[PDB]
Amino acid sequence: TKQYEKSENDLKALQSVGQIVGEVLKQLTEEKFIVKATNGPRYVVGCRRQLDKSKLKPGTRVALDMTTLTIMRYLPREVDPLVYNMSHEDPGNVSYSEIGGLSEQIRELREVIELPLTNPELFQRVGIIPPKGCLLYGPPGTGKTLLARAVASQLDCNFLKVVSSSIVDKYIGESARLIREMFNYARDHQPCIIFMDEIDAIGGRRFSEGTSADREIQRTLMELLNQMDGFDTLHRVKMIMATNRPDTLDPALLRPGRLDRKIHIDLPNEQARLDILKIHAGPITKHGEIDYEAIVKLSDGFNGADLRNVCTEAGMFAIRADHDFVVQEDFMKAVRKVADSKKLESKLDYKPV
Amino acid sequence: QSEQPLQVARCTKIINADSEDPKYIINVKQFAKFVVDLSDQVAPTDIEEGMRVGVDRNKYQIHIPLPPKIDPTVTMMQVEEKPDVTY
Amino acid sequence: THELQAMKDKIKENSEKIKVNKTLPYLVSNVIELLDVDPNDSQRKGKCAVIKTSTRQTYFLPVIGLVDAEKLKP
Amino acid sequence: AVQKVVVHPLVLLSVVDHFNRIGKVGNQKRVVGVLLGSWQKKVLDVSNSFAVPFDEDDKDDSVWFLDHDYLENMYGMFKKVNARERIVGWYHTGPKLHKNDIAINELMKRYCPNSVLVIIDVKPKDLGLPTEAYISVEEVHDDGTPTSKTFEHVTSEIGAEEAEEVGVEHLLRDIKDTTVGTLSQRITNQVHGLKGLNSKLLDIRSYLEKVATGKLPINHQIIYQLQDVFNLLPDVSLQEFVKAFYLKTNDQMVVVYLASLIRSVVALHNLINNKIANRDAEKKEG
Ligand SMILES: Nc1ncnc2c1ncn2[C@@H]1O[C@H](COP(=O)(O)OP(=O)(O)OP(=O)(O)O)[C@@H](O)[C@H]1O
Repeated sequence: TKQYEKSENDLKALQSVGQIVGEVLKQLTEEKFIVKATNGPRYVVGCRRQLDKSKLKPGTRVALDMTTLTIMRYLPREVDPLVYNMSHEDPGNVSYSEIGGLSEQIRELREVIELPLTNPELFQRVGIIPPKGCLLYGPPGTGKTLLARAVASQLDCNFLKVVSSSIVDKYIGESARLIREMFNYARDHQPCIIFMDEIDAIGGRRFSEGTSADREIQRTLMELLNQMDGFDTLHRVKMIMATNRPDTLDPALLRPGRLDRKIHIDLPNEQARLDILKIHAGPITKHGEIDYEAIVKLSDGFNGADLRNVCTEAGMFAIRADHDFVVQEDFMKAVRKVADSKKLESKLDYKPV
Repeated sequence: QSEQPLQVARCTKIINADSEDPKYIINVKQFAKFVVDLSDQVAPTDIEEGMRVGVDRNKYQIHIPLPPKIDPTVTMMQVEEKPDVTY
Repeated sequence: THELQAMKDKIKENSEKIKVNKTLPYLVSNVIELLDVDPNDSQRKGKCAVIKTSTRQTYFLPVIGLVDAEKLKP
Repeated sequence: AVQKVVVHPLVLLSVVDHFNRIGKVGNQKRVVGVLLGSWQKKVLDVSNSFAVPFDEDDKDDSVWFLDHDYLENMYGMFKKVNARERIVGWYHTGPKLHKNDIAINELMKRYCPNSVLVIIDVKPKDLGLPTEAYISVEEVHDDGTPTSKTFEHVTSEIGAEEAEEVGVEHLLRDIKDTTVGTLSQRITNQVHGLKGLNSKLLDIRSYLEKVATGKLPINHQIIYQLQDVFNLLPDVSLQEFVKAFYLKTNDQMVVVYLASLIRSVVALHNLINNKIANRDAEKKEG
């Protein structure tokens, strides 16, 4: 029962008041150390006898006391968006080769990513600069989020994710230090891979500057433009971006450097649609008599999200008939009808609104 | 003689959730959240979610709920003042 | 084996001091996961964490005490 | 284990003010209390403590009583005000310990793994830095005795702390501080020879005393082993400095040159600026 006495004595040590944290700036002398608290005041204070030479550091966060503001222990500094960035997930592996097309985009994205990791020798011996970035835009077909994130999730602890909602951040919020942090940790984990999706809102041009909120978009831009075209070495880390249209990217992003390789997604083709139907027919049960050319021919110019989810819509029409294994006749009904209904809903392609 | 009391009334704060019957939580202008009991002068049924109430900064228990607040600066003008244009 | 009750009284009085720690916070904090051990310079071992505030300040206090670091993600 | 300890003047007076307690009411023995230590590192530090009623019979020289009811509850009183503060051992004012102290330390080893007793001095006399520190270990012995518990001397040094120099350093007020650079180093030179050569003469007289009687101590061997470390140079007549002679004045080389060179410029600052400023005010006044 002495564990209670042990537990309460540990809570007696909890009577010790907590301290405050700050960032070291410089040092005037041994008895005065410039430290900037997270609030922004800067103090020059002494120190106690329990610390070492590793406490000083070149501008690293420290914990200031609440009385004399002296430093107790030092800890590594992070603003910690990254743990939130690593909270993503995705199956595959397999989903790499499941899309089926285009075969040239399947093989190339495997090279520019994996080859610099395993074989740097080809770059240094031939004397060529490997691509440090890439651009995958849409939606002329699917595979943007599927193929890129598959290698991401398979690369495990080495990856960086960016959602377009985190750039605006909060009122009078600072995303300029996020752009510098995103590329700072990109230079830590190697090779790092960064995904930026739906940049049309956060890629704001400075031609027409609305209200007070367009400039803070330009600030996040110029922070991206500086480090991607640096002057700061990104050669080992790979970057990826995504957008609906490259209208607002400006000559800065449309240029090479910051955006290196722009690979346009291609819609599924009758030859390639035969492969994507094989992977769709796996999870769904079918009748013993099935023809893959029937579904491929009846559905043309449809994205992979259209084909899959309508093939599940065919299963929802199949459960309307309660049959477990269903012939493709009931499928071709639900596949053609529901898909042709989707075509009269959204205008594009080809006509803009 | 009434100097000390009624001073503690600050500040105005909106409650959010209740962990138990005696204890609630209130968001206060200091930007934190106020986990509070209530004085014997006010029944627990008078404190409901999304209500502005008072406090006693000494004992920290709730003092009295204050419902009223009227408009921002923009809509207080939008309120009608006097009749005009009679038919 | 009768020392239990006298020892059980101090855990409630210390909890009574937690009951005055119950009433009442003016501060709400954000949590940051941290693991820190400093060799000196006989040995002091343990774990510490980083603590934010609603007033924009960021404080420094050892790992709580009460609820441990097993839960949860910050 | 425990290498060195740090004793503050605050806890020391806590032994001294209790000497005014048992001093006016009597009678025998001395001041004995339980020591509250603070361990932040291998070096030991002591801040506060509490004095406990204690008595030791003469006859009956081995009889001693600590009060554990005063030791238990008051610890919780101090544990509540100071969590890091805990009892590191006991203490007493000596001046000379008795063999019964083996029982006082072994009884309190249930509270702390190793109890360090501190012998203090209420009236400073001789020969030097006061009080004392002892640690309890077992060295057995070379002669074949049963396992022997003998307190080994621990180097003790006084130390200061913030906010505790308010009243302490104010009340004295009579000391001249420091003053480094003139009288500070030259006073110790008269002291380092005094205190250095008296313990010399005191120990060499005891070394001669070991021949007559008092053998053992044999010692062994620390007496002559550490003496021969002093014997790297004796130094004996005369100084054997034939190799260190031309080097001697060579150490006085820079010292005399910096003296004469700077003093000539200091004179140029003292003489010139004085005659200028003096001729200014003198002849222009009348
Ligand atoms: N060929 C496919 N096979 C399996 N699932 C797919 C396929 N295409 C799309 N999906 C599903 O659709 C979701 C979105 O994929 P992706 O980003 O590649 O297309 P998209 O950009 O959403 O297309 P659109 O913009 O036309 O909706 C994914 O979660 C995926 O599960």
